[PDB]
Amino acid sequence: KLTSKESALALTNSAYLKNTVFNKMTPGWGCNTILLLEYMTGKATSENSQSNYKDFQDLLVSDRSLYIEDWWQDCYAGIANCNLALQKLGEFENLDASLVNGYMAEVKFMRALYYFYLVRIFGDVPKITTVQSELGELQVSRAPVKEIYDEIIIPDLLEAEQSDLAFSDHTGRVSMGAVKALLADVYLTYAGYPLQGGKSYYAESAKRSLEVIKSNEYTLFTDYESLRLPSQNNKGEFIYQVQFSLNKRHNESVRIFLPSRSGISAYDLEYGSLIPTKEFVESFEKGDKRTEEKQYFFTNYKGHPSKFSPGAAELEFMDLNGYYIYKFFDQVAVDNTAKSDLNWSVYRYTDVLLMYAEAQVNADGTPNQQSIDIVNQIRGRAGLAPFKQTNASAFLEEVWDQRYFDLCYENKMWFDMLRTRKIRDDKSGEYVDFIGYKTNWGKVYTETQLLFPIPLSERQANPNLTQNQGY
Ligand SMILES: [Cl-]
Repeated sequence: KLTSKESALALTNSAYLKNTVFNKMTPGWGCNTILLLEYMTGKATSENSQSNYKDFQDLLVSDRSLYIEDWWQDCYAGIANCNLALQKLGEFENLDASLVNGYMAEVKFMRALYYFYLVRIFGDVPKITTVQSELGELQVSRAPVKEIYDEIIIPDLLEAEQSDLAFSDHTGRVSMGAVKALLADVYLTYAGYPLQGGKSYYAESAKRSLEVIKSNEYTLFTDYESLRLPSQNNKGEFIYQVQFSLNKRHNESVRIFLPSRSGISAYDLEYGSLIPTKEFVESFEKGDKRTEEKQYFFTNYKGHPSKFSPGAAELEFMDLNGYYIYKFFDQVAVDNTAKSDLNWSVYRYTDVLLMYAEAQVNADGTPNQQSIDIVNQIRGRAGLAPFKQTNASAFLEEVWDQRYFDLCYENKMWFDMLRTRKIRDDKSGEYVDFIGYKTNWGKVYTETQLLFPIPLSERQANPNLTQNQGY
């Protein structure tokens, strides 16, 4: 005795459940799915021995490494939710078609989203759009990346794009802005590596990001504190986010960035699992607002009163003796409650603007005024003078620069590195080839590091899954 709308809404909502994969705690101390996408950039380390940063630092990542199981299983659980949701939504006859059309658009968006993470992380993956009971053989095989894009990701998004979905939503639901942001990213990536689909894919990308700009439904934040203010959840720049709230899931990842066993917080322990490198921090332009104390980074704080005896010096001031990420410092959570209700972004407007500039310059071979203005707005917020253009290549590298500098530690950089096969060198500021890059610790990237391994557990369950080269 659910009404038709309640039943349809529940099916639609089931598609959101495995959004936990984009930021959730995993087995280990201070282990979280977000670490997989930060540990290979060479711009983060760990003070936490249990995070398995070592495998990543040593270039000894294997089918037994952390995170990869969580990413595979939860993305595929999400996809199973979506496939069943879409089958059942199609069987509603009496309920308003417009309402059902919207709901199915949300689910198709989600299926595309899960698969887009899967293909970027693991490469070829099983191509599953049917409910499990209607599959012919459950020992599936990995299908080519190109097929996942052409048969699942792109058609899902193109159909969602032609639906009745609202353009924006401030409560956390999928919106047309989310569809356009994802589809911009899909086409931009399709044009890059591995697929190298053709320049027209840059133009298809630029169309979508431009639609988001022209909508006037999103605005740039004027400062950086908004990225760590719970009151800004689902508003301002934010297009799609993982939802954290006091009455649902708390954002435990806040503790990941805090200096290990330091006592600066209300949490029982700070993890210190994601620490920026000194070399990355020192690579920002001189006078950048982002490197000012307690903008993106911090170097001192005070000991929390629950952690030190009254009159301890630590209560007045503590030098942390290094750079730490302050970008996500939910101050109420850290100082008082130990229950962060700060959302984690999947897409925000700054990313979409830089995706427009990148696609546009790649399609047209020369920046237009909109792209020039985007780079200067992002630079202006950082207290930097406007960018003096010299050529299309220098402009593309400046867009890349602002992606590194503005979007750092937001799970974007690793994906940028894979689609360009370029890594920004901290010392010289030059974009060097991924294959041949030497890290701070003497290790050299090869073709192997372009993908993560298929988890050993999945391969032992299903020996029809091949493995990525080198693993
Ligand atoms: Cl089933």
